[PDB]
Amino acid sequence: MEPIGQLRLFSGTHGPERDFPLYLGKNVVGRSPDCSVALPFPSISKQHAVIEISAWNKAPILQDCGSLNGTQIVKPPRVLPPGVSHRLRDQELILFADFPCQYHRLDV
Amino acid sequence: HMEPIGQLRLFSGTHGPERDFPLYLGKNVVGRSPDCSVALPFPSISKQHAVIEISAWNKAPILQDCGSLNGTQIVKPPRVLPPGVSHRLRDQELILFADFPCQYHRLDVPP
Amino acid sequence: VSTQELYS
Repeated sequence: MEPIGQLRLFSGTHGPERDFPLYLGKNVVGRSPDCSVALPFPSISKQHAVIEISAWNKAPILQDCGSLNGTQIVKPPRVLPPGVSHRLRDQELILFADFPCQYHRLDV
Repeated sequence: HMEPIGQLRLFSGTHGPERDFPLYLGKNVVGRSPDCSVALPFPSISKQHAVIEISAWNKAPILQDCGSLNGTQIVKPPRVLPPGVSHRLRDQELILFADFPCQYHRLDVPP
Repeated sequence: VSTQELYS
């Protein structure tokens, strides 16, 4: 399967940027090295959030999985309540705990 | 030529690759004008958009928005920075100028 | 290990 999106974890205290590919289906974000998008940092929940992608040409849906430190949309600033679906927009900035990320749609 | 006390990273994006800028003691103006300390030559950036002021060698920089059209936002916690309000910058923290994410890093230098 | 809470 070719990736259809990217999650960019920006550079920070943890070192240079890390880029994670996003595929059709369930892409789990969490600390567990099993996760599709493994962010191995103590403040990230073991199962933190899920990005669900139904097709290359459909917006991903992000949901927080009841994480301890939350998932936020950076701009406009919002807290995502557990279990509520949010459609991701290309270039949208997301916080998983204190880790800023950016979602990019790929082509095609 | 003095030694930069910090730096501002403009992340790569649809606009092009990453750019990095020195921040010095004193006033550092962020804007689209090409003679700004931090020149972000994008039309959505105001001519004088924001300023990062470093009052003294070992003091956290203060970021202020200069009444920019498209705004400055603090990323964590996520909130608009109203014009004139001083925000103390923390190492590795991200800031949005308009829609462009940028990161501040403190450099490990003597006076 | 459980998740580390973020505080100040």
